[PDB]
Amino acid sequence: MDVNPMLIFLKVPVQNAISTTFPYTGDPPYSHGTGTGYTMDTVIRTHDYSSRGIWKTNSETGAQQLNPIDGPLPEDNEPSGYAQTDCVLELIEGLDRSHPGLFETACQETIDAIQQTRVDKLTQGRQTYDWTLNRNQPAATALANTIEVFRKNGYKLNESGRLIDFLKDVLLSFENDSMEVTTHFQKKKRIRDNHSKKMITQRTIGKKRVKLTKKNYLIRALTLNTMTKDAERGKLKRRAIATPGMQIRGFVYFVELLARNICERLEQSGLPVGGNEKKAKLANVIKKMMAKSTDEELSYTITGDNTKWNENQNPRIFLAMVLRITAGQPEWFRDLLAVAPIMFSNKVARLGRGYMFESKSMHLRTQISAENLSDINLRYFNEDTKKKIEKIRHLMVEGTASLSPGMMMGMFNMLSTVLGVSVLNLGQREILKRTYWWDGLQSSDDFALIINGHFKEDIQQGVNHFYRTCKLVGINMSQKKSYINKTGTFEFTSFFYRYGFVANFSMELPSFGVAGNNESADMSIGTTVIKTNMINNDLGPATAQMAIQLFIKDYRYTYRCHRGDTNLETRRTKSIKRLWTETISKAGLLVADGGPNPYNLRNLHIPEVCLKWSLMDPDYRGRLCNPNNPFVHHMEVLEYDAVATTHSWTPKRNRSILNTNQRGILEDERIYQKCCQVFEKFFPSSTYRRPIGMASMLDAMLSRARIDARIDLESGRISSQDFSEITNTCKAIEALKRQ
Amino acid sequence: SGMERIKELMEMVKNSRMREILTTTSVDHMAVIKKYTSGRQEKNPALRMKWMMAMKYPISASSRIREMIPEKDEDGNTLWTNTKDAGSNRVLVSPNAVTWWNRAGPVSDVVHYPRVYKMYFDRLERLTHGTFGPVKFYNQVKVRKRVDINPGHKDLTSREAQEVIMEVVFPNEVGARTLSSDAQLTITKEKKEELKNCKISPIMVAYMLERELVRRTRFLPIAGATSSTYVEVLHLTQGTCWEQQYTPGG
Amino acid sequence: MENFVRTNFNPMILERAEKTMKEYGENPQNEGNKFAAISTHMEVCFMYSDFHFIDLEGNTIVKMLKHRFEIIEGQERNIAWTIVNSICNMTENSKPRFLPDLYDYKTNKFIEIGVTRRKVEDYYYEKASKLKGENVYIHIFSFDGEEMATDDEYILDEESRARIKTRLFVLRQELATAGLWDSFRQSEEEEFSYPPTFQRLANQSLPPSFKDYHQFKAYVSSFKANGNIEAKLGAMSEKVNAQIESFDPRTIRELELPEGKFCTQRSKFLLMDAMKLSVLNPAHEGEGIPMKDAKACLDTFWGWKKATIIKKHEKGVNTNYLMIWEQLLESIKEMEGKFLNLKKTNHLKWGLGEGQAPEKMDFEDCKEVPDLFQYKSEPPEKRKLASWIQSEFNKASELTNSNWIEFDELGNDVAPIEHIASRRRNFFTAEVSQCRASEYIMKAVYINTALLNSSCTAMEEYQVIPIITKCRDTSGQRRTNLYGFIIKGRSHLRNDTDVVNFISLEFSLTDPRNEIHKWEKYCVLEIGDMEIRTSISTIMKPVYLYVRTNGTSKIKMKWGMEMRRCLLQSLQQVESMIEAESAVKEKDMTEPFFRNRENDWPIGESPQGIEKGTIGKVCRVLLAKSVFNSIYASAQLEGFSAESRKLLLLIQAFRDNLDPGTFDLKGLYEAIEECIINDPWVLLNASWFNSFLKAVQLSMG
RNA sequence: AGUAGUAACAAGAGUCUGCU
Repeated sequence: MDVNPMLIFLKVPVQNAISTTFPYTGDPPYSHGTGTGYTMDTVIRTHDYSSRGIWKTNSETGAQQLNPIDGPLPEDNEPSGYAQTDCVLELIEGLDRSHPGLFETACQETIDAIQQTRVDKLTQGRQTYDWTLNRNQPAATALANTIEVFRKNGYKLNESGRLIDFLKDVLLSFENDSMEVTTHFQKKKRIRDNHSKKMITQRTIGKKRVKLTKKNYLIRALTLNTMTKDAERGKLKRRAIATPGMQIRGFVYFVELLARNICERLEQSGLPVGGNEKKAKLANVIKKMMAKSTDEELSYTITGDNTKWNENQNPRIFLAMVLRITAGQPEWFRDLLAVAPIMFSNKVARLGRGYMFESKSMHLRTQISAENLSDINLRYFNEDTKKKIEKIRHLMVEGTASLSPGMMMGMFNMLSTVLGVSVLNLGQREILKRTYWWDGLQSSDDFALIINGHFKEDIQQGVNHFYRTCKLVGINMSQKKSYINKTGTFEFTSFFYRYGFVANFSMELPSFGVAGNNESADMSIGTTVIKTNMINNDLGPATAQMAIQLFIKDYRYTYRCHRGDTNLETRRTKSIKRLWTETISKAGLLVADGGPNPYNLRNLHIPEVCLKWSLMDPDYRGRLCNPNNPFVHHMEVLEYDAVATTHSWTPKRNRSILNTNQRGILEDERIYQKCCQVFEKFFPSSTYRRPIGMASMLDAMLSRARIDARIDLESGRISSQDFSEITNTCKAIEALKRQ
Repeated sequence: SGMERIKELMEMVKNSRMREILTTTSVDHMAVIKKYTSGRQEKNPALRMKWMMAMKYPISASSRIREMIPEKDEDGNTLWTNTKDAGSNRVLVSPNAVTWWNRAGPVSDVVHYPRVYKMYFDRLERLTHGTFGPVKFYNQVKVRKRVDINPGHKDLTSREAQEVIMEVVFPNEVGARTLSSDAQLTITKEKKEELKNCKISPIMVAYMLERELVRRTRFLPIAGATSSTYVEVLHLTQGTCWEQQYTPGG
Repeated sequence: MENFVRTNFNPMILERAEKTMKEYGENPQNEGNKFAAISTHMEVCFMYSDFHFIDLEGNTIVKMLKHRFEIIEGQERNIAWTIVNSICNMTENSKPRFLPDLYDYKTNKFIEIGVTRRKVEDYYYEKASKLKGENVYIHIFSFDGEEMATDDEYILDEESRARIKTRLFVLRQELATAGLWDSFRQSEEEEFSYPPTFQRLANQSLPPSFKDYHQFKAYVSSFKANGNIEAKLGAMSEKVNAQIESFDPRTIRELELPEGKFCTQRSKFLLMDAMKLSVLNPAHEGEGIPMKDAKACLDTFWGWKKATIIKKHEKGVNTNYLMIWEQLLESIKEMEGKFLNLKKTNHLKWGLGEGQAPEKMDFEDCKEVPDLFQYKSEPPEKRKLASWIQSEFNKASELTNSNWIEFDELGNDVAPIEHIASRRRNFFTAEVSQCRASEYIMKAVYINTALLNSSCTAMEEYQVIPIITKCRDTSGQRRTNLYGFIIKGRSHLRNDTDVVNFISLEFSLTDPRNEIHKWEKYCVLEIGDMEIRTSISTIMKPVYLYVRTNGTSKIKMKWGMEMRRCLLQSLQQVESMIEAESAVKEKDMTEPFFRNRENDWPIGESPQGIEKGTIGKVCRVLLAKSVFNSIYASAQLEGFSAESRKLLLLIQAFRDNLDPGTFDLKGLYEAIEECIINDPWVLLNASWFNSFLKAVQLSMG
């Protein structure tokens, strides 16, 4: 009797037990080493799906650029990047005719939000390729480096503090024939280690002012940094994602804001929606495509993926789309929204970290970078990398490959959704006036397509019309991973619809473990995570109860805070048992103090200190909620009384790098922190609400200090000697400011 | 009272880099350099807490904890040690010190702890005195609506209770905004009359008045009651194929 | 104009004017009238404010005192409003609607100073109608000399007023000698352009028939569709089509499983061939410490022999493994304390791989090495399916005598849905706790937790990690089981994929010579003899020790510590079955789902056909499937599941009479069979899909 | 050797260990 779980599908339907087809309990696949190979794979695939385009040499970067659009039509079912401009413009014009006032209201809201957007909006989101350091930094760090390099040169429009003046400075900085940057350099010494007694190389990373050229600065400003996407499910082989820079991020924000304004008013778009909103949209399109009139109206549904979605959409098609949507609009708005497709059409790809090479006689290994991969013989590579470098050698410009056609993963998701929705919108009944008509739903690349007709030959004609119209605009439907059946069961972005019943499996189920901040924060975050997965992601009640039990078990293990009546004897169990013995009401001790678990399904929305407050001892609640506690940081007025518990402590932080001295580059973060602390000394509401002002920090602080001295003098709360001391200190600070 | 902070600013202006950063960066640019983080990040903070709690001193505390708790416990546990030649305002602390403080620390008064978190105690009062009904299993069709996750105050919208709060606790930094409602001055007078004998930071009573007065709306999938006292128990009252009939206390 | 202002005034007035013009969005190089007007307003306000003091008594002295006027003009609007709010909160006066220029502490008055080019009276009436409704004092100057304040009342001395009048008249006369006074009285949107570098970038990002960005932009804006889509569809080849091939599972083939050598065991511990030395109610004065419980479980086994290599690891040095076991047993014999760190001998250095990495240098020193070849990147060698993994999954779905999961307590159940969820959860936990998969969860959690703690505290130590689990009997007696030992290597883990090498030494009663392809990476010794008491007879069976070099990552240990999400996922599957039932039957269908004491669910395939089982067998099989997904996690399994989900949904679309169809079925089969290379669990899943396909084919004739 | 899989780790830039 050999056991087979798939025979469970003999009794229950597949959509009722589809969760067995998601092996999401083990570790997802990770990439080891560099991502140069996946980058060169993407470059070669993008230039091979477009190879019948026109080759030009960029007058500004010197990079070879391939232009596939308005080229020869495809002759086979391979992925092709020959999108037609007139067909794209016809589809956008038909989308405008179908939705009157959509483009006008979306462009109006985009103009309303351009003039009311700070530079701080670029401090939010994912990490950014810092062109100063040739690495990836966080968003605020790379933005501060960009603003510092701009204002050390003659570009200070960003002192206005709004995004469009920063973008004006970005476009103005391309004229600088010698940009002055502050790059991290490295000194190397050889030191014997005192523990292992081995000769290591101590690296001291400092700073150094370098002078880029116009060409080098433009190559760095057009660079997308590529790296391998790790921890991705559902795939056998890895792929490369890319991060943009700082010169392109605000323009991409404005274009994606426009396209987000478009896609919210479209019924056939699955972006930007949530967990149950997508289910309601699936039910809406199945409802609207099941209005039978005659005796037999056939209705079929394609569950469709697209093959090589980002490799085939050109930025010039996005330029034509963003110039057609912004029609009848001011020219500053059209140019500002058109900058980002121009930057993506002239873009370049940083090829990762290089490759590891190995000498088997000297028994050494060396990581040689992607810039060093040009002046090295082809005999030292393996076969795949030699083929890659032979195919990519004509595209290299100063360590980077020119990726002029195609996009990268996750740059314009909503604009590509707009193009797919325009293809879906072509197939209405009295627009086509045909024997078939299609509706459906469009994500970034996934789609569901309902085609109604009178005969199955009309269904086939509609599938062929949709497929060839997609091939006209550079969209390639995956024939291997799409299928078609009658309407009633389908799949859209791991949502499985069967006769009304929708199964959501778009999100991986979390571990429901400890978050890792402190004790009270992890308790609150864990109960909130269980509650939000119950509300949004269809988590069943018994699974949520077992999730509470697994979270309490992992929480009690991690912080070593098992109950007082337990037989486990950890490092903290003696003090916890001493607290357990002298406590009268044991139900009021927190879980971090050895108390019982109060939580269930009904009180997940209530914090633990509030939940056990009536059960606490008076002495225990006085000690736990003592406002003079030494674990939480106190801010001065003497300091204020704390209103947090003693379990909101701070873990010991460690950001050290092996054999790396980086105190020469870590000083500026501490200086920025001290400046923000003394500004919050002078202004009590700089951390409750963000302060505004084009004046300097020192000017604002001195202007506050003089007027507070004068008000305290005129109210009698200060003497004239302290007033004169404050005013003489402000005069001395102003004299050192001007000198 | 105004002299030590300006002498600290003078000692910062005597440093050249701090003077250049204070003179060049503006008040609108210090929201960008407030998050300037430079260093090697961590990718698994959960695993970091796992292997860091197994060490003896994972907690980082101040120097005042050298004089508030002893060095050794009653059982022989070292509650705190020093750092490697760092006599700063920061030492390392075992969670045995936290359990020590919770079992044998100084008892105080906690009378302001319910009134800061009065919203959560109100939620607990509605849940403790609520009455449940029979569960009904059917096909639950939840519609995404903009609902009120925080009801706020009457006669105050979301852009006006914030101005009341900016008047009450940070009055010299309101800017050009004035009180344009008759209820605003009464609420402002009452909140300033309450918050006078309080040694709690103004940010904490600002967030207290924010969760008392500022209304918050959110798109949520609801099939049933869309009131504010039903949005908070959405996890308890409905699911994919059932419906828990509930009546909150009040 | 511009040059007269810099040749004329003080640098303070110019600095204030440049700050105001940079704030408001102007520049001195573009406007000459507005720059000189802002400088004139600032100069009049500064001459109004300066040389006015209030002494310690209160009288205005004009020359250690304080000033009389607080300047609000020229300060930035946030700074000026901060000053205004601080003054208005010091006194009782309400705030003005707009920003004033000065504040007089003596009269306590907001002074507004407006200097025009026209007559004093008209500009005064304009500013009086504008600043109306508040007690803001006004004071209007001009270049003619006349003034008109609020109701012709003046708080300032006549000498300072005459001095400012003389300064303004001298300024008018200097502009008259400069000839710029004529265009001064007559002086009373968004832009985003392309610089030439970005213009030449924009002229190269077009469709190829265009050469200018504005030409293409005018083409896009003046575009009208005239059937271009149909004209391109008629001109495209007919070979670009999506032909719908009809899908029928009776006509499709099975998955092409690979060939070659048999798939070997690659789990980090022994699953069904692991025996345990157990102690019942341990009170050996360590009681929880892993090495103390390891010695307490090692003391319950007499019958150690001289160890001998009985099955060799074919690619290694088996004498090193023999010496590793001898050194480990001798160091356990002589250990002191709570932790055991082995002396780094040469056989332990071979078995843990110390010295096998080449010394990583930087490229700038190693440019002159001739034989510097790239790291080779070969695909995995394919392997054939063997019966041992099916036997392992058969054993993992069975019941034990021990209770292997201890859940923490909840709050009390008050809501009726909490009672329903507790009934469902207790049914699943009663059916699933005594399973072998729960024992594997316990083993993986303990091994990965202990390996992570030892890897992140003792990085330069060869630390002995005993494989310990704990359980409860049917009577609630605690039992502590020992399965073997893990000797940890050097773990300086920086990446998430950096490997710490370890050595596993696991006790067993299973002879490795019966299935020798399974134990490829192992070197099995014969360490003892055990008097095994069967039901009637008592046999003397040899106790083997499986010794191998393995390795793990920080990501793998992190996911092994989180192994109770297998119990979460299996309960989620069973609960989604119950929820999809109750969404149609409209009642709590939990009780007619677990109290089915008949066999209703097909879960097996005997030679007599397809076998059915109860719901508890199904929940144990779903738990075992999640556990084996966690143990043998790979990219092959991920790709295979994601690709064969489509074929499962196609078979379901056929069974629902929904007329399924495909576009490239051979490509789907190639995408499925590309992810089946050498992992035993993905090979068993491929065989499982083939068995399910044959079952659903024979179900429909 | 082993982990592993399209390229890497197998060290020298990324005083601690107790889950019934």
